[PDB]
Amino acid sequence: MILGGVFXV
Amino acid sequence: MIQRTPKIQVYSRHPAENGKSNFLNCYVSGFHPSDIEVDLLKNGERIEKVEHSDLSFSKDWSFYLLYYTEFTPTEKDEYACRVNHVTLSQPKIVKWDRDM
Amino acid sequence: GSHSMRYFFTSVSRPGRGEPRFIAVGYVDDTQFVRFDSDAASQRMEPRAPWIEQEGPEYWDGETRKVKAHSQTHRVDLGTLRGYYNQSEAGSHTVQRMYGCDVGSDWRFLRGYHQYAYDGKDYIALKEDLRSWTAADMAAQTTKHKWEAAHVAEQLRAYLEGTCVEWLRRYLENGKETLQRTDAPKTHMTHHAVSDHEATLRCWALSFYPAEITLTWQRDGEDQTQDTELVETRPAGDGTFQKWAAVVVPSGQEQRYTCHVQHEGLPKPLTLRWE
Repeated sequence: MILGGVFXV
Repeated sequence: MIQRTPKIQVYSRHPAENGKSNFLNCYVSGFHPSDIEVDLLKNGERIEKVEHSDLSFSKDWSFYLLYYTEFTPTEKDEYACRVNHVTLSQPKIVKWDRDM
Repeated sequence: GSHSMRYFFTSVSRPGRGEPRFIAVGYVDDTQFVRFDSDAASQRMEPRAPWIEQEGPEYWDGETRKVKAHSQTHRVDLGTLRGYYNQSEAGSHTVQRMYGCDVGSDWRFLRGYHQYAYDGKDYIALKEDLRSWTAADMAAQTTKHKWEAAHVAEQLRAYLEGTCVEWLRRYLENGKETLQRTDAPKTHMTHHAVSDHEATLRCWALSFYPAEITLTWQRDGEDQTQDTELVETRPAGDGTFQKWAAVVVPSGQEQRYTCHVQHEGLPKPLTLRWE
């Protein structure tokens, strides 16, 4: 299972 | 910007036995960027039912792909891979050697 | 033994020829289990291992949603990184991301990771403590600073210690037939004659899993590491791998040379001789 969850560099 | 030259391997999935079903593999690896033209060839001519694996990459970020198709070796038919890439001035061709 | 689950994301910018090409593949150990392709038709996270296909529509929907958010995050990064590097808008550029988790033989967390590249070279990386960052250069210090204020390590560490290893584990049992197998190398040697006084001697390892393997040639017990030709381990196409190593023998010295195979599937290191 991959990551959620947000991010943004 | 970074540019790496593909390594090219042409081999059979199983040991090539004349008249039996098999798969012809062309595994290019260690290249960058990902844009790459790979053909499998039967007697100088281009095959159409060729599939490839999903684009993935290695420790060093260089990409690898496997191109393959169902084939049945024969005593006379020649097979090869033709790979073009920005690091390659002209399209490179590697014949399939069963032996090896 | 020890196991890992890893996700690879690749985002290429094709300016004025559509949106960025996004590709994600997922692996448990050396086995690929899922894929997303921004070009593909389905537009869903799809299965690529038989042992993952019936996981429910709720697994497939949640996974499709997330990788669609990955898509839209990496589209934005491509534009932001053009900025960071004063690059023209016509240039094709690449972004790569790799994250996942390992476990030991206890199936408990061993280590987690989250690396990132741009145009084929390291950009920024989650340090082994999973709490700090490691920028490769000037433009990457900004991004480092950004994630420090957003507290992105905390969020990664969260997924790496929990959901990650936790699902690595669910899969290991779901496809325990594929994922806990070990195929030992099927070995043999060939002999071809380059010319009259020379002969190619080649040692083969076929149909092994996992990919990790060692093939070494020797002369009178002396390693020919520098005189050998090794090739990269390669996918056979059926979940197994291949690899060979060749030396050249002065026709007659065949008995001097021997090939050594090492694999986690062999009880004892095989020694091949030509005799």
